[PDB]
Amino acid sequence: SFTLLQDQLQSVLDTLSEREAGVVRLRFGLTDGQPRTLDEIGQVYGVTRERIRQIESKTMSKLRHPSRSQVLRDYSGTPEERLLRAIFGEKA
Amino acid sequence: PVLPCHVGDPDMWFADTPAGLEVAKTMCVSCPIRRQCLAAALQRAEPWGVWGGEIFDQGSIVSH
Ligand code: SF4
Repeated sequence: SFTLLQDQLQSVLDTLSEREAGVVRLRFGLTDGQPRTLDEIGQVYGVTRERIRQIESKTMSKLRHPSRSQVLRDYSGTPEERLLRAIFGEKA
Repeated sequence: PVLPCHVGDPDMWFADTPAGLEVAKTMCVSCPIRRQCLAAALQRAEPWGVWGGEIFDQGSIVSH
């Protein structure tokens, strides 16, 4: 149920580029449980904070898009549930 | 209930050329929820991509 959510979220993120999925995972703490600042992510990738900001904005838009989000419809505290709530707002 | 944007590559709706965005706009035309998708993308102020058969830019429609 939660494990099936984690698996489905992983599958949706794997349809993004490495950089796109990487920024979202680091922002939400999907691997290590620790959300990272746009600043921290810029330092890791050696990319401007501004480009990371643009990537986060554009990638969250791709994840809300029905082309990627529809499969997640069936599904706080956890990184997974927080990403779900950032994609679907009130529909959680 | 098939949506056109379940066909081909999802990134078609976030294409890097005008011609690519025109293809995505055309796919949306027959969508059974097209006007609902457009309304919701406007409400969320989607920063880019094709939603409800329109190109978005900072939550605005690129109409020209
Ligand atoms: S209108 Fe929205 S849901 Fe329908 S095809 Fe276009 S993007 Fe997908």
